[PDB]
Amino acid sequence: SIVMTQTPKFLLVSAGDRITITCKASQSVRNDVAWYQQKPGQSPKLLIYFASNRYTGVPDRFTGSGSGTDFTFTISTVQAEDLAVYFCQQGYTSPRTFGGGTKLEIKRADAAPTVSIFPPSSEQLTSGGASVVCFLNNFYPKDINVKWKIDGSERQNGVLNSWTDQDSKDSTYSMSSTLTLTKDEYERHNSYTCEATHKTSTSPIVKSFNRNE
Amino acid sequence: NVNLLESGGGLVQPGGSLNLSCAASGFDFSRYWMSWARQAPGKGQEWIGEINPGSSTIKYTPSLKDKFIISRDNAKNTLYLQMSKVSSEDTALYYCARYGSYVYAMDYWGPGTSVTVSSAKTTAPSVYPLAPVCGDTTGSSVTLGCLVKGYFPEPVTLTWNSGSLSSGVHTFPAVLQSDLYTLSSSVTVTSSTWPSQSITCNVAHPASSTKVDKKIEPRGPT
Ligand SMILES: *[C@@H]1O[C@H](CO)[C@@H](O[C@@H]2O[C@H](CO)[C@@H](O)[C@H](O)[C@H]2NC(C)=O)[C@H](O)[C@H]1NC(C)=O
Repeated sequence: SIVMTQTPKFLLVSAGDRITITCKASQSVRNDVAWYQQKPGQSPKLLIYFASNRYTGVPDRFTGSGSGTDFTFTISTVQAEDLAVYFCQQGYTSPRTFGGGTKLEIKRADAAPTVSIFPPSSEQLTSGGASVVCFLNNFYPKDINVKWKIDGSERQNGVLNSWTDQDSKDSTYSMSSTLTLTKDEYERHNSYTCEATHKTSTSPIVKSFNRNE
Repeated sequence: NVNLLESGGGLVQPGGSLNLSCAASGFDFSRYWMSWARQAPGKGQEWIGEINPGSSTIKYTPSLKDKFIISRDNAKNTLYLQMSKVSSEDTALYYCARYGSYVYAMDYWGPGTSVTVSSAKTTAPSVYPLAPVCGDTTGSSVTLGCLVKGYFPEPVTLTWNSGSLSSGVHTFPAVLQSDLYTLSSSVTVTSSTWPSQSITCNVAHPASSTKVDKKIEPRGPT
């Protein structure tokens, strides 16, 4: 069974740059290699087939080449809308196996996060649980850190974070953080802080509120 | 206008069985090879198998040749996948795809149908409107939230105003916590839009036949 080894696994590159992805097959597979792009939220679309041919509709920026065990995929001039995961396939023989994929992300100007905090919904506290939600939207670069402070003390238990993929509309990231307390824990303290630390600023961004106000 | 739609996904017990289907339109289904692949949470694509137009040739990836069966009915424009003796290794998004003419390459891919292999039980989500902090201060814009907590299995679908509010939306990947998923979404609109106009989040959880809406309104008395 033929293995397809794809490198690199990750690529961060600036708009306009050229990038080249490499696929290596564990045995000769002639010219029978295909390349796919899978945009966030979307199903794969076919770009290159038989190593070097652009499928119908596929723009000029996309090219491929290779024969035997060495195959490459190239985007001559990367564009934000080209943000996707790219993977190869050999179709020389069954099983017609896929490479592991390369994730492509794009550089842009640094951007501070827009931050908003949310007290538990009115509709929730009845069920005996309390969730404080914090949104950190539209920032760059992607590395960011969130501290929850309750009446001054950092709180680390009960925190769940989730991250969007980069957005091809503005090349930014967003993050959601949720602190989960029992209703009782929640009612014993008054102030709840959401705290964002990001290289775009030297002091954390603080959004905060009081339980009775 | 080529199209594929995969069906039959859902929750299944380990050891059990499940039949996926795929409805094709917009092309002579009886002229094309068809195939299946799948993608497990966080991992690469995986080829499952293929079938020629006449059903006289059917091939499988070795690990699945004795669990999975591929079939088709050209009269119904439908491709099928019979899954049996499933384990958690089979939890993934299941795609059907058309092979391009004269290539063993997948020409068009369906949206996929999610399959979860688990002993845990179907649970409907709680849905909570999130309005901004009580002490409303004028800024140019305002941000709202919708919180979808404690459901199983995936997926859940979330929109704003039945889909007519699409800009300024961020819906975050669900996260698993003791056999239960939680998800949230934010929408940002200009402050002369809300609360003067209404904003509702719409959540569907098909596995539990849940269709729930929450209207978002400022905190305070009524
Ligand atoms: C999945 O589909 C298969 C095939 O259509 C079903 O099994 C067939 O069921 C008929 C009853 O109408 C039997 O007479 C056949 O012998 C079965 N064929 C095979 C190959 O087993 C099966 O019932 C379906 N399973 C589920 C869970 O819906």
